[PDB]
Amino acid sequence: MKRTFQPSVLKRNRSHGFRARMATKNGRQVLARRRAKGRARLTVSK
Amino acid sequence: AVVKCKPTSPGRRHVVKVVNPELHKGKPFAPLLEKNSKSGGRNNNGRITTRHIGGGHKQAYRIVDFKRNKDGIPAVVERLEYDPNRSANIALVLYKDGERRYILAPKGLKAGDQIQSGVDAAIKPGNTLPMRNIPVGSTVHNVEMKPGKGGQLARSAGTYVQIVARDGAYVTLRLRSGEMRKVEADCRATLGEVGNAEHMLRVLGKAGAARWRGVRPTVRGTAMNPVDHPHGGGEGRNFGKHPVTPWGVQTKGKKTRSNKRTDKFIVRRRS
RNA sequence: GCGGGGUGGAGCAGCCUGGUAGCUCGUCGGGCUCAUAACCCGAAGGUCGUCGGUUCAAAUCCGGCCCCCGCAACCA
RNA sequence: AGGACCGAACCGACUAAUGUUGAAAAAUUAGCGGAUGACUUGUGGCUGGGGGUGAAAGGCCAAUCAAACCGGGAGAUAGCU
RNA sequence: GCUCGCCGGAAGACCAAGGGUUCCUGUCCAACGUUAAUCGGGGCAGGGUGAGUCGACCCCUAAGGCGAGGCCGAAAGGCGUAGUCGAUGGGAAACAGGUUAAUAUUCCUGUACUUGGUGUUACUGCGAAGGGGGGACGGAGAAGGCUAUGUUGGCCGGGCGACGGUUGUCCCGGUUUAAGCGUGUAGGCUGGUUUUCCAGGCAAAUCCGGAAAAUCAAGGCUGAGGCGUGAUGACGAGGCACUACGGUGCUGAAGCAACAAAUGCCCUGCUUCCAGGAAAAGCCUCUAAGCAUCAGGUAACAUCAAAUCGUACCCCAAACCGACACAGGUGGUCAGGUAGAGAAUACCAAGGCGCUUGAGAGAACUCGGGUGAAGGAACUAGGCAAAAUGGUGCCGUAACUUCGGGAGAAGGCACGCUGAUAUGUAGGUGAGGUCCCUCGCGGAUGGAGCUGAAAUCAGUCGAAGAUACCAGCUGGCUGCAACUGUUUAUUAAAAACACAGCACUGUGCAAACACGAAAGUGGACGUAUACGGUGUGACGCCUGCCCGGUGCCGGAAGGUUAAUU
RNA sequence: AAUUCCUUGUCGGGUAAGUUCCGACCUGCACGAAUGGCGUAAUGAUGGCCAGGCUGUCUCCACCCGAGACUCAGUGAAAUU
RNA sequence: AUGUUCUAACGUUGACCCGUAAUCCGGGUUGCGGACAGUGUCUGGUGGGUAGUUUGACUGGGGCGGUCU
Ligand SMILES: [Mg+2]
Ligand SMILES: [Mg+2]
Ligand SMILES: [Mg+2]
Ligand SMILES: [Mg+2]
Ligand SMILES: [Mg+2]
Ligand SMILES: [Mg+2]
Ligand SMILES: [Mg+2]
Ligand SMILES: [Mg+2]
Ligand SMILES: [Mg+2]
Ligand SMILES: [Mg+2]
Ligand SMILES: [Mg+2]
Ligand SMILES: [Mg+2]
Ligand SMILES: [Mg+2]
Ligand SMILES: [Mg+2]
Ligand SMILES: [Mg+2]
Ligand SMILES: [Mg+2]
Ligand SMILES: [Mg+2]
Ligand SMILES: [Mg+2]
Ligand SMILES: [Mg+2]
Ligand SMILES: [Mg+2]
Ligand SMILES: [Mg+2]
Ligand SMILES: [Mg+2]
Ligand SMILES: [Mg+2]
Ligand SMILES: [Mg+2]
Ligand SMILES: [Mg+2]
Ligand SMILES: [Mg+2]
Ligand SMILES: [Mg+2]
Ligand SMILES: [Mg+2]
Ligand SMILES: [Mg+2]
Ligand SMILES: [Mg+2]
Ligand SMILES: [Mg+2]
Ligand SMILES: [Mg+2]
Ligand SMILES: [Mg+2]
Ligand SMILES: [Mg+2]
Ligand SMILES: [Mg+2]
Ligand SMILES: [Mg+2]
Ligand SMILES: [Mg+2]
Ligand SMILES: [Mg+2]
Ligand SMILES: [Mg+2]
Ligand SMILES: [Mg+2]
Ligand SMILES: [Mg+2]
Ligand SMILES: [Mg+2]
Ligand SMILES: [Mg+2]
Ligand SMILES: [Mg+2]
Ligand SMILES: [Mg+2]
Ligand SMILES: [Mg+2]
Ligand SMILES: [Mg+2]
Ligand SMILES: [Mg+2]
Ligand SMILES: [Mg+2]
Ligand SMILES: [Mg+2]
Ligand SMILES: [Mg+2]
Ligand SMILES: [Mg+2]
Ligand SMILES: [Mg+2]
Ligand SMILES: [Mg+2]
Ligand SMILES: [Mg+2]
Ligand SMILES: [Mg+2]
Ligand SMILES: [Mg+2]
Ligand SMILES: [Mg+2]
Ligand SMILES: [Mg+2]
Repeated sequence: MKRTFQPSVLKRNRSHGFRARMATKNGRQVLARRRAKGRARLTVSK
Repeated sequence: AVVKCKPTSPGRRHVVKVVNPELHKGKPFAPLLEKNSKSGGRNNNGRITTRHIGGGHKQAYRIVDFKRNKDGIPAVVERLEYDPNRSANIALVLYKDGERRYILAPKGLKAGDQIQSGVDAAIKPGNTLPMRNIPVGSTVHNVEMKPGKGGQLARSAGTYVQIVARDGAYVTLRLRSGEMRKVEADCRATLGEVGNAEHMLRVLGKAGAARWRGVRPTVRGTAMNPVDHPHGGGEGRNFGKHPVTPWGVQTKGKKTRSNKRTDKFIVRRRS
């Protein structure tokens, strides 16, 4: 059966990538939180 | 002409077609075309604002001349064309200077007929004049509401206005709705009725024919649950409330006009 | 289980708010008509479901009984 | 010609049996319906939570829906076990 | 290695998306692998991806995103103009053969092509942020013409058979060749050409549009295939020599014709329909400011350049999405034989596999099948399940009907093979010859060969000829919904929802209405034959009484009544 | 009657026998005219009922072919307590 | 307090010019409306459109009936 995760690198990057995060105040707050937590990988960008 | 289809299938049994042999079979005049992509009834917030709009055939927009302000230069009708964007047919006209334009096709207009606009035009179907220059009692269409703005009234298939009176700066019009309205005498109008009066005799015949026209299904409020619509609910077919819109306003008689700015122009409401 | 009703021959008031029975039709007697119906004039006819209670006094107020209407009679 | 007919691909899901610590958190086998259309499908896009979207079943909105998920108010409150 | 079985519109091949070294070699077998493992998509080490032409990037835009200023909003922010991004779409150019363990349109061999720079020559009106053309567009249908492809003959090379027969009307194999460049064909479309004018194309224009005149009739455009060349080559059975016996080396015949034939191509065609079918650039042309012996344009030669990034491998799957080496899911392309209407089905080809526990036995019982005496729904909530029906041609066919239907109604009959008609017919295809021409890829004639139904008559075998696979059960009365469709992903597919039709009612355009503290946006580039709401639900015959209640609509004297004062 | 309690109403049909079905009747507990009335050809994986064929559905099971179960070697669970 | 008339506030989702290569916006000219419309504060009405909540106990189970000083 067709499951929920149907990968597309273009949609991944546009939805959740670094530039998408940077484009809004709330996205920049995500990055700030993740830096503060000390995450190795800030975003899905690869 | 109105033709009833033979019942060779249940979707055809009730179809009634309006077939006009005068209409151009070829492609439209390309310099007067532009794209018009569809909305689904969604505004710039992305939300549905008008329900029941979606799909149907792709359509090019034909630039129609509703202003008719190329005065003093005769034009000849080249051909009548189907316009997907409206009920009336349109006519491609060629002005003597070599310009082509589309106009709404009046009743009786055919290829080779000559038309003209301006103050000194003849009182003949398809000619456009200021209503100051048009006799009282005349039937007109494509009527301007403000001078120079372009025709806004009586543009649907088979429609027309009657000039009932002239009083100084204003003329009184009887509109198709039955309303009596004042309009400035400087406003232009085109003599005659809009053509294609058999438009209203068509019978679509089947559900899919409405889908082709981009109309999506209406679900009755009483078929819903209470959370969805005021009529929703009930064990079985129940109602027991005053009919309302989906947003709760009474929908059988309650008046909704509220425009004190334009009230002065309305001599008598449609009734 | 809970409301309601039993009043001249018929249908219906009067009950609450104790003392007092009305209305329309029917009945009977006289008229009018050749007669009948119509119509006119004059009358008679319910102690009020039954049984008790209460009261100076009960259609009336209270209770039983009988009869006739409703409604209710459910969830596993 | 046709929301025509019969029938593969394709889309679907009417019946039975199996399975039910499954081969599978919805399938398989045998039959079954549509199959030029209100059809089907790829790629991108848009609509956001009392909000969307709904040929309307309270359906669906990431195996979650009579109000998603995540984090916070937060050690809510619990005459109850 | 030999045999056997399985797939073959896939269980073969090639991709994209996704993944990321799983690719190839050596080595190891602890763990991983539902068993063992010397094996591996496992561990370790080394190797492997080569481009002017393929793809990205790049140029151009769609939906949409962002958005200078702007408009709006307590703030955060929202919306949007000029712009700028954004493919799933438009835009230059390469093919055949050979090669690695592992890449190849990338390497090599042969033969091509495209766009730009720069220079010498010869001419010469060039010039855009503007005008115009073009790009550039639907569904269905019907053919003709072709080709891929196959079949058979001929030709060439081999054979003459483990058991009766087999030098033939016999058996096996091969019979292949590109882009490009020349030709301009079947066919499609279109009158040319020259002058004069001119309220148009934001200004001009010689361009486009329009108008009036000559002149003449073939001008042009587009186009599959074929043919020629490319190619005296490449490839080629098979033989021969080595061998590291895995493979390398060497050589090399024939290389044709007829017929059949796509769902491909001509064809973005043509015919027809109504629901009326992207954009922008490249491209072609016109001029404005400007520039003018300068640039610039065009031609011909000559050179130079064409960067960067991807390129292994899987890819209907053990490599992706499903926690698994999971009976699930996953877009595009290729499309051999016989039988067949067929991409169904059966058996096969090329190609690929036997599904990573086996060995015995032959209990009950469970699962999936086969057959069944006599009966024949007696079973059961219910013919649930199974059984049965099934093809093609012909004959034949009821009520009722909206005249289409019902209808494949029902029911029936024929059917293999062999001969004859006719050593292969009707048909299709058509060589040579014979002629004709505005001599071509031309016409007419002509019929050689090739292919080939269908029927009748006569025989003949079997229990049975639609022999398998495949492939409707049928009729009668009745409720409900007109119909096709939609629905509770995962216990409900329905009588529910929708629907064409009907009606009521709002709405005069800055429409009502909806989303939005707003600006705006949808409605709609629509205008009352239009839009929105609500009920009803094809069609036929119809849809009676009640305005007291409760809503709504209208009125507006009187009473009552807010802030205010 | 997708509506009817009483109710398996009553009468007729069909069956040897019919609480279902079909046709009537009218006594409508509690039908009824766009929350439409009554018809209706065609349509339906729609509900009821009847027949022909056909049968392991059944009287009433029998036998066979395979995959398990059973024994052997290897690997090696689970709920529960 | 009505009625008219006016223009000069204010409106314009008329036309035309300009910024400007621009259907935004703004400025200009004009036309048409015009002290109306519309907005702010105050105020009456309406308001399941939406929100927060309430809807007793006893009871030979609960409901229903009855009760409660
Ligand atoms: Mg339209
Ligand atoms: Mg409708
Ligand atoms: Mg519902
Ligand atoms: Mg509500
Ligand atoms: Mg009901
Ligand atoms: Mg069909
Ligand atoms: Mg579905
Ligand atoms: Mg189901
Ligand atoms: Mg199946
Ligand atoms: Mg069908
Ligand atoms: Mg079918
Ligand atoms: Mg879910
Ligand atoms: Mg909530
Ligand atoms: Mg707190
Ligand atoms: Mg707690
Ligand atoms: Mg097959
Ligand atoms: Mg590895
Ligand atoms: Mg390997
Ligand atoms: Mg070992
Ligand atoms: Mg092991
Ligand atoms: Mg390995
Ligand atoms: Mg844009
Ligand atoms: Mg924006
Ligand atoms: Mg800004
Ligand atoms: Mg761009
Ligand atoms: Mg692309
Ligand atoms: Mg390889
Ligand atoms: Mg060929
Ligand atoms: Mg096809
Ligand atoms: Mg490769
Ligand atoms: Mg798998
Ligand atoms: Mg396996
Ligand atoms: Mg699929
Ligand atoms: Mg056995
Ligand atoms: Mg069995
Ligand atoms: Mg059998
Ligand atoms: Mg038997
Ligand atoms: Mg027998
Ligand atoms: Mg029985
Ligand atoms: Mg029995
Ligand atoms: Mg069955
Ligand atoms: Mg069967
Ligand atoms: Mg019935
Ligand atoms: Mg239906
Ligand atoms: Mg259906
Ligand atoms: Mg379900
Ligand atoms: Mg608007
Ligand atoms: Mg309905
Ligand atoms: Mg109905
Ligand atoms: Mg009953
Ligand atoms: Mg009987
Ligand atoms: Mg009956
Ligand atoms: Mg009813
Ligand atoms: Mg009525
Ligand atoms: Mg063991
Ligand atoms: Mg509430
Ligand atoms: Mg609270
Ligand atoms: Mg509560
Ligand atoms: Mg209690």
